Amino acid sequence: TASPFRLASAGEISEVQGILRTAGLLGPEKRIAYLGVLDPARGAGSEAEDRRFRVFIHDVSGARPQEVTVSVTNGTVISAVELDTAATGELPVLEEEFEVVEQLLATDERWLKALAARNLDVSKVRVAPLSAGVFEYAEERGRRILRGLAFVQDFPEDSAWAHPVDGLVAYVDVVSKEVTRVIDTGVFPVPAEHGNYTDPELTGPLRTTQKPISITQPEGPSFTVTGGNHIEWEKWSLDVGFDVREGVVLHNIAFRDGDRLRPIINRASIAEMVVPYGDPSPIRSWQNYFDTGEYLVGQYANSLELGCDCLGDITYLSPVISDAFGNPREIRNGICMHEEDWGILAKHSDLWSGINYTRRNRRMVISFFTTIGNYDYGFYWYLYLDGTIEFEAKATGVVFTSAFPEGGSDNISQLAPGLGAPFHQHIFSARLDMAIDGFTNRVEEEDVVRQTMGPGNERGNAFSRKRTVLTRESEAVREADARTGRTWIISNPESKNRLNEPVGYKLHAHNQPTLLADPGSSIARRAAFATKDLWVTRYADDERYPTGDFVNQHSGGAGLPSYIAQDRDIDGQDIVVWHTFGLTHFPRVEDWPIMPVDTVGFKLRPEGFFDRSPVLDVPAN
Amino acid sequence: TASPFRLASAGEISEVQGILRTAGLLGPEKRIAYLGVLDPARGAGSEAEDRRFRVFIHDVSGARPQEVTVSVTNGTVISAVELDTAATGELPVLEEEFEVVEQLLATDERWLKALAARNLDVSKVRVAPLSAGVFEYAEERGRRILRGLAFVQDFPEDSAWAHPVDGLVAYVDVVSKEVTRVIDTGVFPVPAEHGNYTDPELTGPLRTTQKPISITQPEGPSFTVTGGNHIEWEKWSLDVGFDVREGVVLHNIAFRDGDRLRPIINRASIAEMVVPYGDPSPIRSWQNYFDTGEYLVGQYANSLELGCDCLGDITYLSPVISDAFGNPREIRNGICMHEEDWGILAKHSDLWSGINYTRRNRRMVISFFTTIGNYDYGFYWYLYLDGTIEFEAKATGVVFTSAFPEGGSDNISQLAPGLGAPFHQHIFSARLDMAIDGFTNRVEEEDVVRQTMGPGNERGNAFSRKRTVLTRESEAVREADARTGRTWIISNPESKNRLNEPVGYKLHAHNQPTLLADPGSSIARRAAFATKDLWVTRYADDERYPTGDFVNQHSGGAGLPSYIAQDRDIDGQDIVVWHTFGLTHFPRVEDWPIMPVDTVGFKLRPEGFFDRSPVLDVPAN
Ligand SMILES: [NH3+]CCc1ccccc1
Ligand SMILES: [NH3+]CCc1ccccc1
Ligand SMILES: [Cu+2]
Ligand SMILES: [Cu+2]
Ligand code: NA
Ligand code: NA
Repeated sequence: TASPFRLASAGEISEVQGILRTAGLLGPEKRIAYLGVLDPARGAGSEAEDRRFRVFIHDVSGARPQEVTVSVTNGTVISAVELDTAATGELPVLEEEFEVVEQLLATDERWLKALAARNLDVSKVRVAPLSAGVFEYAEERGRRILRGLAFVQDFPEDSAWAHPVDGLVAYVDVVSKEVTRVIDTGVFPVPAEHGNYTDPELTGPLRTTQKPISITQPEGPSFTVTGGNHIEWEKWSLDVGFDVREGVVLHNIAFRDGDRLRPIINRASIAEMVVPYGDPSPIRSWQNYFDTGEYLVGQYANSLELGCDCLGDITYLSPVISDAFGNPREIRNGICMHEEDWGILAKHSDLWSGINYTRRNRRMVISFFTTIGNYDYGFYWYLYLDGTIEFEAKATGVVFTSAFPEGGSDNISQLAPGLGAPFHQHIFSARLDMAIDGFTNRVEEEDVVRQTMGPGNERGNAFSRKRTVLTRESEAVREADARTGRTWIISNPESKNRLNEPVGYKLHAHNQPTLLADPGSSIARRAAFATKDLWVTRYADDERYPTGDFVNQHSGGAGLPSYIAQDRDIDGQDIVVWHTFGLTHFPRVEDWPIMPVDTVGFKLRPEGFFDRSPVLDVPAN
Repeated sequence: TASPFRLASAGEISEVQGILRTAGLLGPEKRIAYLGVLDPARGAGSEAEDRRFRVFIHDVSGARPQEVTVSVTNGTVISAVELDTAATGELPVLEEEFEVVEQLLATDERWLKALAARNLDVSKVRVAPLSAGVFEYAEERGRRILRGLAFVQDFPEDSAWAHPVDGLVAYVDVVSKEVTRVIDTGVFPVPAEHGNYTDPELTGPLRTTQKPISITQPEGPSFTVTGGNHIEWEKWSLDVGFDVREGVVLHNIAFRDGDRLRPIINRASIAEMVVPYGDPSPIRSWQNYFDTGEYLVGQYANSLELGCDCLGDITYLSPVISDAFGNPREIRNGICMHEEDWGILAKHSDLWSGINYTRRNRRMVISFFTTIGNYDYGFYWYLYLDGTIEFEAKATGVVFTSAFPEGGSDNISQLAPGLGAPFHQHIFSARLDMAIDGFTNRVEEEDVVRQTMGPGNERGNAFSRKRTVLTRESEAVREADARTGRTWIISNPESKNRLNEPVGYKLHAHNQPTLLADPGSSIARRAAFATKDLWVTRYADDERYPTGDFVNQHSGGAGLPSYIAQDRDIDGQDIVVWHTFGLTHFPRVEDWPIMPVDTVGFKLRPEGFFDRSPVLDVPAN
């Protein structure tokens, strides 16, 4: 029978559109802001498939938006409810709104006055469509607002990011098509130099010194793809999903240990990311973009070109999403899958036995790349031969710019003459619905323990470890402690290895700084997840995002801080780990005019999950 | 003219032997415990080469050892001094002593009594030749001692590590050939299971699922090697050295930025490593092995097999060292050099300009692998296209074992029935003699700064950075602070980029735990470097190792804590950064019977060193 974890197909999306149409929910004034398949319910699979899709529907004529779930299998509406967005949050930004901010401002007298003072041709002024957040403007409550920051393009192929127009910001109601405010705090020179990284004047002559590196697989890859998205590779099994909000998600990560298929992670995703800015200028002090929750990173996934984006023997998935009208849209070559050599796996040359042994490692890679305005991110999941699981985000694109003030700044870096880059962070939340050997799991926080020289430790060399079980959600909001080697172990207290110890996996964080904003800020309330490194909740099918379902213009407190208050039992239960991890970015000159990739991530390693090394059966190369 | 940074050649070593012989310093009772070329003096190179070699000479007849420097160019002894080892430390362990401990014990009545009580055939009992340290045994002061721990080999190809003989340790004087102590604290069962990772009974049938991954370079590599060890690759220039103590060392790391060859690091090496054990049992509580300083990791560098150890288009160096008699000995294929693809370098798809841009990264890799008893380590240096420099250590081999006590342990992990693995750390010191744009350098510690919501930061979003210059050595012993994003910037205060800011590089640590032992322990005094993450000293040619020159059986306080007390000026001077970084290892079942690689390291990234991205001239793939 068909797997309930298969990717949405074009025909399923069309059937959703048809169901909504027949139900009276998708007339010509409606736009789909989000649409995605839902995961099967726990315990389903008893020969009764029910593929459900969830949809957020916007109305361009001013009516209230709706959240709808349909059964594509049964042709039915499961639920449909109108949303009061002043309470629940606005819907995600629509792609069609990316152009609207500039269009509305181009005929506004106040905007034109600001541009004329600066001798800027309106036809050359791009306006970034920036999420608004919630600040002191009471008139915005319940309205769908974007804010606009201007960047000059000297010609149509020019990089506008080189030419920010500082001192100017505008706010627009994208439904009533009105400009609510135009704030001009003062003229700043528009930085003069271009940032055109394909112009020979700036690149100089291209180097001719790189000789080819050829990666091939003469017998093809060692993984198989069946059922469209089910991967089998080197003992691992999983399904690769794709959601317009989250991007690539991994389901049913399991490892075949002899004859048993042993679950490890039920669902892995990046359930939110946020980019908070640290410049106190009123032109930018409101800026915090939730690329996942506000913009939907899957929607903007790039088509990945062979030889350029993914090198070697690549197998692609081309996931389908909905356009704004409910028609299917394929993202051609949007997901790369391939295996890579990964150096030495294990090596020992033994003087006493005379045996010399070396084995090589490899990893399975599942990745996509997305672009939301100036920034571009690659999301990479890795599975290693030895049972390690890793995620890595690769941040690149063009840094968000400003003017560089006269006389310097404590909150902005200089990149070029007169050109600044405000300080900011990129903070991710990985939602790991755990299933270590099945669903009965618990988390322990493990710290190194230093011991005092004295009785029982007379030479002062001993050290130890302590593990603390997180028993209820009230105790499951944790912070890093790099100095004490803090990690978190997810174990199954009812499944023991051959040494009579509970099987587990250990989460190794990078221990980067968490959200720096003041705890009384709007962003600290709207991105509360980002203030702590590790959260553990009891699984609930509707607790999907650490920021809640409607992030755009939500006033704060949604998501994890609300979920956790239920104080549910997490000691040997079906649980979800939410790991916050991020990059703090004080931009450097080398990041301009296009940023070399920088990375952040985390990994999980088996910890007494196996009865011995799981890679003793790897052959000599 | 010949480069003074070239590798030692066989003929140079023979000439050292000849000079020592003619000078009366290398008769038949002498053994060379260490021999290596010295680096050129600052300001040399004025058409007056003087290749000097330093030698530590042991005497098997009981005479005092000597430290000698010769000029191989001039055929002269520069200096020769007898060492009082009770003050200065003993010489490094000799390879010929690896067999001596077992040999001496095999005829000792007390050792035979201990083995007979356990029904162990002496012919099957291997004895590890373990460094002694300095504890409470006054009779050891000034004597060359090794300690012995026993492991049974059931047959000559058996992995003895599976069969530790706990409760038993012996101490031997390897010069007088006497057994000073045999301590038998009680019988423990010798763990029964084997650990033979090539036995099909334990591996099971080898997997047949791995299909080949072929990495080739049809036009050869993009780097050149001239003068034996001078590398030019993708703007980088450096010389690859090899010392019997440190292993691979990198000299004169520089980057060609347009027409200027800009120095970055004058010398990079791993100047010490130490493995302290955290089991308070008297059988092991003395155990701390300084693989670099006591054993000499270069001496044990492996010959690296193509296709197995180094994959792709590999260029090898085969460095020469001295045997115990001063004859040259080549380590065939001991150093791998190759370039690797490294994913995406930079990527942006711009809605407004319509330009889609992707470039790939690559890295140059210079590596070696070494084996000292049970453990094997790979040392990898990486140079990236974008100016980043990285080091990574890969730890593998077989974990050091013990019995697993009845009734468990706070300081030992269980690996198999009755088989334990004592807790321990692997702690490295990278000595980075800096030369950021030349030798006039300084270090700043940079922390993130959180800001309070209030006047000038009304939305509570601002955050900043603070840099503190380390002005003198008295202020240059620093610890990590992961929570505040702490890094260290090495800059040249007299060399500014085009934006009028000092050029620099930023050191990014992993912020792993430092030495856990009590501060009053012997190991905390002998490995004081390991107690703090970052030290900065003023360059001095004789300050080579963070532990001093003679680590074996030195009583404490040598090296960095002594150097730093000079309180020299480091604010715009020729300085050396010593970064401590390590892995804390609570062994897991998966580490047995042979350990999958685990890693630790650090990286340095340019920080306003360049005037813009240094990779704009990279072509499309
Ligand atoms: N990344 C979401 C914010 C954004 C959207 C469009 C242009 C610039 C920035
Ligand atoms: N690694 C240095 C210590 C050592 C030496 C020989 C056998 C086992 C351990
Ligand atoms: Cu950034
Ligand atoms: Cu270890
Ligand atoms: Na779960
Ligand atoms: Na220096």
